[PDB]
Amino acid sequence: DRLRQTENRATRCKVERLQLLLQQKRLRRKARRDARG
Amino acid sequence: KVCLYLTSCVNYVPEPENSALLRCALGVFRKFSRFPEALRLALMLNDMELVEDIFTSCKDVVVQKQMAFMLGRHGVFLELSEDVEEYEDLTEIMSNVQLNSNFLALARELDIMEPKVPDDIYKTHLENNRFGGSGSQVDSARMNLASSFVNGFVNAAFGQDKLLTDDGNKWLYKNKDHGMLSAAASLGMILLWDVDGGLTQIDKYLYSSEDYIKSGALLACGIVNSGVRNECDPALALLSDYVLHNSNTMRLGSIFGLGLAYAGSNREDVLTLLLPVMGDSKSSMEVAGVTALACGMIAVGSCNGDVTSTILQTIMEKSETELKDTYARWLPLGLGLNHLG
Repeated sequence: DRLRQTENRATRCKVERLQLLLQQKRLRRKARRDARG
Repeated sequence: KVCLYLTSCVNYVPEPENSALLRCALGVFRKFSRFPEALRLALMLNDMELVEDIFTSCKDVVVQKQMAFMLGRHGVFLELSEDVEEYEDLTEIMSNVQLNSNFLALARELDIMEPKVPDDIYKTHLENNRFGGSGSQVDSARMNLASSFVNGFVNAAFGQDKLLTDDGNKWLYKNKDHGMLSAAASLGMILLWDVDGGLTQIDKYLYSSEDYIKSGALLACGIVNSGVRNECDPALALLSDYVLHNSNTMRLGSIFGLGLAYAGSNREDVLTLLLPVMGDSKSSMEVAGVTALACGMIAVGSCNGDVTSTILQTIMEKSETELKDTYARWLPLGLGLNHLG
């Protein structure tokens, strides 16, 4: 139960970081298209 | 004839390239000469697409199928020092990523189709329990998994059934561990190609108290990335930590996301990631089989090291037995898949 709590906390901080990076890349992509149109 | 392929497919090559300058009707029909001749001609499509630079649009049509329509391949082969004209758009096309896929499918499914699809294909039999007396006789605990797969099957392209898989959620903690695994892939196979939005819908299951639900959420993360090369590598970055997690069943399935999301490319990092289970002489045969089914077709190429690992791991437990076809179910399938095609 302790191992799984440390594991799920490590996974969380990995997912929360990936979601931020995906959102930042998605915003950069969109900004290029919206500037071409 | 075989030797006549080896000259006719290379005799196609200079005709629309040297004489004509159509330079896009050839590359759609020059993947015939990818495999029978050599890998050099298989990459000279990328080479003479690189060295041809007449404006931008017509070559963009050529790389629109090198996107992900037959094989990405050179989808990480262009950038050198921001040298290729419109590099950033060519990479967004060949990666299949978001507005070149999800947007389109969304732009059809909201505007030409019905985005509800609430399992009515398995609810169109409204006239069958009145047929032949009465009903309510089947009490087997196998219809639930099949109905779960059916309703998670037709809800592709942003038909997210939140608070509808609660029967699946209660069946996660009840019975059918195989079915508990196969039900957690529903949300993954419901946001196919939505890499940016799909992770946020799967996240809620990655912290589950059930290994079946958590494994099915890892498989869902793999499924969402299938055929889409995202710059953030969210499949590799989430599945890596689970590949060597325990010796039991949860050991078995944990590789499979890397077996699916990274099967059309060739990178060494996932290969040496998935190699130690394949090369430790572990005697649990189904774990070895599913790892072989991943690792023998991560790269459908000419990787000799994976070939030697597969054959050694086979001759590591198959020899001293006279038993069933499970021995040949997955590992020689992967050894065939190494150079198949």
